[PDB]
Amino acid sequence: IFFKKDSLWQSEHLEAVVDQDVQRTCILHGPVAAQFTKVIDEPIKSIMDGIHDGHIKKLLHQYYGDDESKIPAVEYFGGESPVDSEDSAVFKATSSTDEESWFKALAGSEINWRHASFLCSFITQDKMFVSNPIRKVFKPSQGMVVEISNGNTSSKTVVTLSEPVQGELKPTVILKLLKENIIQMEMIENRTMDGKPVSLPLLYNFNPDNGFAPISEVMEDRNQRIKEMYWKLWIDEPFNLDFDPR
Amino acid sequence: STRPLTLSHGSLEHVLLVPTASFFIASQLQEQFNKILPEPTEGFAADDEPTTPAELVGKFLGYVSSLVEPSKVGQFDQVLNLCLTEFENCYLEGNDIHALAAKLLQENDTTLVKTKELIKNYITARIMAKRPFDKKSNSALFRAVGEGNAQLVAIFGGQGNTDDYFEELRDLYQTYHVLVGDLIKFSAETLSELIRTTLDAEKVFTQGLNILEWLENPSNTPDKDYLLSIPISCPLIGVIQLAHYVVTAKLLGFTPGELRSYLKGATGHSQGLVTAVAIAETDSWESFFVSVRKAITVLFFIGVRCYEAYPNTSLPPSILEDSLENNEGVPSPMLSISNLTQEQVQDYVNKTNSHLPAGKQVEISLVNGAKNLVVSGPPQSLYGLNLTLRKAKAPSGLDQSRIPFSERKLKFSNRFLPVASPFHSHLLVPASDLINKDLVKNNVSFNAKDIQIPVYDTFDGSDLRVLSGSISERIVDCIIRLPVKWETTTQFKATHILDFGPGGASGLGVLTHRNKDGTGVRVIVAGTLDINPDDDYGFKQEIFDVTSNGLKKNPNWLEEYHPKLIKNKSGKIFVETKFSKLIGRPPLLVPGMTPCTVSPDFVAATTNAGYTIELAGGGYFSAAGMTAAIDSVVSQIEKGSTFGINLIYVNPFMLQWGIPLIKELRSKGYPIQFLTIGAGVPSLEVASEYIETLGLKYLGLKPGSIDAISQVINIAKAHPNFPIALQWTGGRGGGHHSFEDAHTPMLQMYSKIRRHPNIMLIFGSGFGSADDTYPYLTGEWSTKFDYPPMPFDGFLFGSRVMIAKEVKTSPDAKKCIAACTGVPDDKWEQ
Ligand SMILES: Cc1cc2nc3c(=O)[nH]c(=O)nc-3n(C[C@H](O)[C@H](O)[C@H](O)COP(=O)(O)O)c2cc1C
Repeated sequence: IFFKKDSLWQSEHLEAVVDQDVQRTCILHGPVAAQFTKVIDEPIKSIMDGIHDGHIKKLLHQYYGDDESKIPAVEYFGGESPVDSEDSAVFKATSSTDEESWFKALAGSEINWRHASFLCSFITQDKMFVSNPIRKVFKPSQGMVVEISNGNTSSKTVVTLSEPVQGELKPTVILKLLKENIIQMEMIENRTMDGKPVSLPLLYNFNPDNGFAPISEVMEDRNQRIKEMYWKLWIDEPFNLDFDPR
Repeated sequence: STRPLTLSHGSLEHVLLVPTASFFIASQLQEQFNKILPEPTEGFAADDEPTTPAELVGKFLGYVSSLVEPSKVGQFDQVLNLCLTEFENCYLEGNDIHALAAKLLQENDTTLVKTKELIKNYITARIMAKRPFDKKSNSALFRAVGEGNAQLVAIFGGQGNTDDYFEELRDLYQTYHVLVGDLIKFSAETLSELIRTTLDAEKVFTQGLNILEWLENPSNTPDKDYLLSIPISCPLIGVIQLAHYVVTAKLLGFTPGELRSYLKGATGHSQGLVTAVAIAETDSWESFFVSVRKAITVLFFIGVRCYEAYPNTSLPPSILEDSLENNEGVPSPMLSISNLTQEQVQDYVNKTNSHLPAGKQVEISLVNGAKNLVVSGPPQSLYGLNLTLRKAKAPSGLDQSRIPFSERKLKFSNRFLPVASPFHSHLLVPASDLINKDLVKNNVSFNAKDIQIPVYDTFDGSDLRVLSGSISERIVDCIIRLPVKWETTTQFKATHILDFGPGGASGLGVLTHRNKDGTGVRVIVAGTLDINPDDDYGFKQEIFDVTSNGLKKNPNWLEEYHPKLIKNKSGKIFVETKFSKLIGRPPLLVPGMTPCTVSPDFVAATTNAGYTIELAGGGYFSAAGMTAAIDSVVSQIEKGSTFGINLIYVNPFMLQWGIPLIKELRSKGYPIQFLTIGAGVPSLEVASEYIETLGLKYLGLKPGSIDAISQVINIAKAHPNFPIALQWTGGRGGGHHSFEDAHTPMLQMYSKIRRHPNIMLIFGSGFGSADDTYPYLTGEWSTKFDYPPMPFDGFLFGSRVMIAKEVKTSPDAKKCIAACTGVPDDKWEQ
């Protein structure tokens, strides 16, 4: 036990070995994989990119006649489980409508901000991975109608959900696009003192370079934007947060 | 104007709206069938009683059809036509009876005997009703063939598939009497004619060859030792195959020429090859029996002449005792060696032939697969070989898992075939010339122009038609003495195969399926109606199925797992595999390594290098010390990056805080994408807990040997929609390594893994470049082993990465790792 216990950490910290002599230490290493460990301090990204490209270059030569153009493009490459087109669409949610089928119908076939925003099971709050609110909101139930405008042109596409507000049926959610990589889930409140509804912008960044979770929630002045909304509902002053609590 | 008429078997009933015109005779046959039908029992377990309303109606149809005479137009006929059409449009939803029968077996608590009793009833009822299958069936399979989306080849099984083979002929007679009972009696009288025709046939047929007598009355049926005797068995298997062909042609509603035209080629195993060429030449229903008489004749002669040259002899009762008392077969003139290569067996038979004289030397008869040979000779000499083979084999209940792969004792099986003649051995050579004098006697010769579809020779694999010499001479030469090179002859490109021969699911169909698993080609056993639980080969129903369940294609690995490329909006090129699709990063990962991937700075760097790495838990002791590590990763990485955690299974103390910690971080939502379990595979309950509680994306497992891989497969099956990275590594891996070879366990499991779409099969161990990994992405790495290509979804690098910039290994260690020369994959086990 004395001889053998704790026998690995020594190689990483040759300063805490008798002579700073590596020949004392135990280094785990694969006999076969020892044929390719020859260049020291080669950067991690240099090796990995160097293997991947070594792959891409071969596949391209063997299966695309060395023509890069032939490669199929996508919005973003990720978040596709290994289990397995009309513009002005409408969808009527019942109590019995399937969850998956409903979300596949919302997303559409083409890989675009919609596809991510309705199928990404997660989103990124800072570094944290919080469950997707857009899959929570468009969980199907009685009343809600989902209209899609410019549905075959992503950039212009705007999904509107509408629900029964006091017997009559009004729009609740307007998920649309701001500037290229900004998704505004404009959540509307109609039941107000003056009848003039209050629009909450739940902004989200859309990064296609993160194939896994391309949807991140905007948190800078996100409190301020919920404050501005609750300053319209509750307060009847002009909005100002620069007042001392004391 | 139709009055209701109800018929019941206890709780279950059916109703037919009988026209008030034909109500009296219907209501008369109603009480008649109700007094024939026995009392309802609990569970309906007993025989001769329906379990379902389809089976009840079927029995009614059968009972009615029995009272119907097809010559005389009776008052039973109009009600028969009314109740038959009622069954059809109530139960046969366009689909064939065989598909319905298959759904009854799959869904209901109906036995297979009940199903065969339903189907014979329906067919009987269909024939007496004066309603043949003149209409060309809408069977999905043949529809796809006609449209050119498929290609068929018909194979024909030979001797030694099964011992109890006569019970197939019985089953065909009993079930499809009304379809094949004309062929059976025609064959019967043809054999009877050939007995007293031939000078010395009556000698060998001691207990006669009145096949119709034994079929009609099972009591009269001789012992199986007489039935396996080749002069009887040969032509009778011939008749079994032809009867399976006719059944096929009739149910489809084609002529024997029309079905032959649908096929792109046909071949047989040994004496099935003769049926193939007889089926190759058939054209109409009328000129069918000219081809049959040819097939019967040739099969009768080869069976008589072979038996006369070398008959089975008295065997010493000591040898029979010794083979029985070691869980080995009764000696016979063929022995099947499974899980040994052709070269090994050739060496051992060369050793045997050394001592033995020329007259008793044994030679390899069939090469069924790469690792499945059959040696033929004298059963005493084949015992003398079986003794040599029993030395080398280790006990089946021996654990060699802890022994290095190449120092293990090679384990195989060796069982005697159920056959009564040394086919494809020098012992049957004298018969050759005698058969040709008998073949020319009956003028039973095949012309090249008469054959329309190609038939493949069993020895060289070439087409029969192209032979400039006598086709009858060559096909005799093939069956009696020339060895079968089965994988030479079966190298045709075809989308489907039809097994007609004997054996059902033990015969030739399943052997070909195993011998070209994963090349896409589907095998359908056309012999018997049954349910395959894995659905890795079809039964009769899939021929006659009219829904999309007919044209089921077997996965082709090369094309289904073809590594692709894709580009992002930014225009970065990813390798597109199963793995990469999920993670949305290149399909490489650096696996959890203690102490190299314990450093938060390394994990962070590699994550920020656009690759997937696992935080090694092995360097961490407390929930706190790990939590502080992770929060040092999270600080460094980019927003919406992720990294995995590599917990060892064998360290219980590590798991008891490690698992709950991850559960807390994931319930709070830290960027922990996945968990790897290194050194061990968890139990089904513990693995289920990790999946359904820790709320990961996927779960990595590192199986050490075959038993582990199996256990992984079980866990994936238990959670079909949850993705499961299988991180396979050999014994050649760095760190804690098993004794397993890198390659062989994947040859032996690639099939069984890929049948579960949620397993993301990652090859690892001995990788540091693209050149050495390319053939395992392409799949070609399996071609060296004589398999179809087997592409892998991803790759892990363990050793290669340890001389990186960001790994905290001390510079003089890095120098020492570099200075290691290393050895190729063949040497490492030193
Ligand atoms: C220093 C070192 C530490 C390792 N530590 C672990 C570990 O903690 N858990 C584990 O499952 N595998 C460990 N491995 C095995 C790797 O995860 C991987 O299976 C193996 O390195 C791949 O083989 P290769 O090293 O020949 O590439 C380690 C390997 C090395 C070289």
